[PDB]
Amino acid sequence: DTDDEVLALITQRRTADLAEFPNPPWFDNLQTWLDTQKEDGTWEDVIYLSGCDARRANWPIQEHWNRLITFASAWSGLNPAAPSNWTQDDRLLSAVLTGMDYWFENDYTESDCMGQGGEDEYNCPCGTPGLWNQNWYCQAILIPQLVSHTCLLVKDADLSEEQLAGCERIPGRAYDLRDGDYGHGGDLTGSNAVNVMLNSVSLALFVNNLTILEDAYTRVMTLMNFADEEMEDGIHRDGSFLQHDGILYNSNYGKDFLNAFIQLERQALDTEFEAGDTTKQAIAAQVRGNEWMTFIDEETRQQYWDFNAVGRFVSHPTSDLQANSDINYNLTKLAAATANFEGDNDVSDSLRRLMSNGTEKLHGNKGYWASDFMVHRQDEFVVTNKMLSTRSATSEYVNTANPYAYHFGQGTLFCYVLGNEYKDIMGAWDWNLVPGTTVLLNHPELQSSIVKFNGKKDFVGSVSDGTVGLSVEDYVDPYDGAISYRKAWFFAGDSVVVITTDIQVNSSATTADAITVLDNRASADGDIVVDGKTVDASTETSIEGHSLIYGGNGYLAYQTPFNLTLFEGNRTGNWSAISTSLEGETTVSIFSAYTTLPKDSFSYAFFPAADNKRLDQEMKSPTSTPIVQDNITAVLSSHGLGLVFWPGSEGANFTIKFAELGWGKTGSMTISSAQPGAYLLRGYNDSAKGGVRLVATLSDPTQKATSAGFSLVLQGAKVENPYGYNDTGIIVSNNTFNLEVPLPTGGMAGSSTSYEVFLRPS
Ligand SMILES: *[C@@H]1O[C@H](CO)[C@@H](O)[C@H](O)[C@H]1NC(C)=O
Ligand SMILES: *[C@@H]1O[C@H](CO)[C@@H](O)[C@H](O)[C@H]1NC(C)=O
Ligand SMILES: *[C@@H]1O[C@H](CO)[C@@H](O)[C@H](O)[C@H]1NC(C)=O
Repeated sequence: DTDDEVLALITQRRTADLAEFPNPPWFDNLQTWLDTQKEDGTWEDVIYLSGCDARRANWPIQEHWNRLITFASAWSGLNPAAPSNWTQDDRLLSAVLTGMDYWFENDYTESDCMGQGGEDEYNCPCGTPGLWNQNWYCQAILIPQLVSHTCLLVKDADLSEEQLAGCERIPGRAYDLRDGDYGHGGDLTGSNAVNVMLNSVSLALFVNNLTILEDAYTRVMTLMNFADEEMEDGIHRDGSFLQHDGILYNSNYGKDFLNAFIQLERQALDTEFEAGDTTKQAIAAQVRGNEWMTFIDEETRQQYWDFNAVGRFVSHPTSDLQANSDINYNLTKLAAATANFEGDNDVSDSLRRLMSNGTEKLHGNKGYWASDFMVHRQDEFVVTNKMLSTRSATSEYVNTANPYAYHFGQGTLFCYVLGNEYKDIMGAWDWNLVPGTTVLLNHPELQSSIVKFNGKKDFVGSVSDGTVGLSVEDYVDPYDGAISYRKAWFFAGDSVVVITTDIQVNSSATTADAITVLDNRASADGDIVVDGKTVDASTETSIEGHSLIYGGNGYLAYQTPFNLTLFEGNRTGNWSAISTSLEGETTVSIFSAYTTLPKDSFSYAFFPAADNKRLDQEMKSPTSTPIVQDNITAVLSSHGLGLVFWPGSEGANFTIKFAELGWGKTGSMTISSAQPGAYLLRGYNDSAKGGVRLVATLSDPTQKATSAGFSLVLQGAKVENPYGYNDTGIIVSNNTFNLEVPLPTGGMAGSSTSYEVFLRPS
């Protein structure tokens, strides 16, 4: 056996791995499924419709292969959940062989049944004999996958020549068409190509062909490399997985990519097929990006995906076991696949925090530039925010699922303190009140035809330094332009300052009120509190106030008070009217609050996981101060200074005294930028050197500028370079510090970069 030892090792590993396909509950029906099998291999209670009579989606004939794979898993003795007395039992082997015979004998013969099946223009019209389906997916992926599993599980049994012919024919017909046309499928890309190559890996291990294995592994590892174009589907360098033109989708498509990588990497360890360096870098990036999208159910310890990375599955309940039901990948197998990861690729800490089941939480602030996404986490809450630019989309209406998701991705603000705030409330949900979004009330009329849209502006990004974050969104309504504004979020500590400026409402199209939705969650224990007064919102009630407290979260209004519209109680919706689900109707208790906005601008602050004492201290001593001024938005807080130069602010100035920041008793600072951009200014008081250590963070939201023009003008202070390097475009004089730096390009367009200087009170 020359060099087939690598093939045999990979075969052993994959055969032990493919034995895990059957659900552990399926092993109970071994005796029943064996006894109720007919003499021709079929079963009575299984639907064997083929051709133009079968069900296009979820072909019921696959139950046959499910039972065959269960038999084979029990027979091989590789699945630990199977009773040991069925190991090497000839009854299961004979049953599997008879089922394989039944399927192979009724295999179709016209190649046009692969994809264009049922089309009269091609050579497989309705009535052509054979086991095929009008759905191209059945002949390309599904049936080949099941066949590959069954054949690989019984590779060592004495198989007839017809059985081997079928085991090589059924997946080979799809593998031979890899660089060709699949009829309705056309060119297979991404998930379909990965599934085809995975089934081809199974086939190559069956027929003992190393060339097919080389080709399939090369193709798969190439498909999982970095995507560096705007909206380009794939793993980006920020850690986000895009699909369907900028729709964040780390929870479904990227999930399948990561599962395929886990499988292939664990199976091909220590061979000439283990992933290279580029693939491991991309996999580490995706693993880290997934961890920041994962929150915990504090009661059940089950981990989920954030509702901004789920897309159309938000309209499905968790019982349907879709992308929104779980993370849906084995953390132990992911740890085993990424053990050999070294250097900057090491993701051992991510896996440690994931498998800890909430005992180690993720602490910091992260900003995704390629998807306009930002996450702020403590050990006490998880806050997410997706924005809408020319490089992302809202949602999508696919396969009758998700028709009222127009407002998603248009400036959402989700909060996870318990882990069940938004669990399966989408049934009775009011889809016009998406938490965080600033929309016109019940505009437009939500329906299936109005769902997916791309942003119209480019100045939508985020700046962060790992601890504090500032996201910006030059927003315009994409469906009709009935509402436009500029909104920013400042993430620092347990507080989120939200400054909505430059509110525009096209009153010719509609006259609805411009509102900002604070939250739309499930009922939590406690009472609604407005200015310290309990409010009964069993019926939809309006009220004004400066503070709102419910479910452990606080909402503080600056200057102009709120104009709230509150509701708490049962709503009713139909799961089968928003998706293909069969759950029917649902009745859940929902608390929903949204304020009516003033005409020009409105600012407020959000304090998750806070109590009355924190909010009282804050209202009596605000640690933050929103500042709106001449196309510039600024946030003065104890943790630093957020600063937004919106488009049209070339040559403006923002002047702030050192005493307002807490740096020095005297002295001011005049800030000016050459081109629009987002900036962070954090100061640290140094008593030893007698001065202030300033850290300046910057980025480009448009992802189209190559250089920056940061300029500071100090009064009563002196700038001193600590490292003494002008290598970063730093111009240090007596009292002036200009920063001309090259911005990141390619896949890093829109990422942040920080620099240091030292100030001395003159
Ligand atoms: C042997 O297999 C049969 C068939 O399902 C099962 O009823 C029986 O419990 C098994 N015995 C043991 C010891 O697992
Ligand atoms: C392996 O597959 C390739 C591609 O179909 C083929 O060219 C080659 O002859 C095969 N090798 C063997 C030993 O069957
Ligand atoms: C991973 O798979 C093993 C074996 O089937 C199982 O015991 C374990 O619970 C799985 N882990 C998760 C997180 O599902």
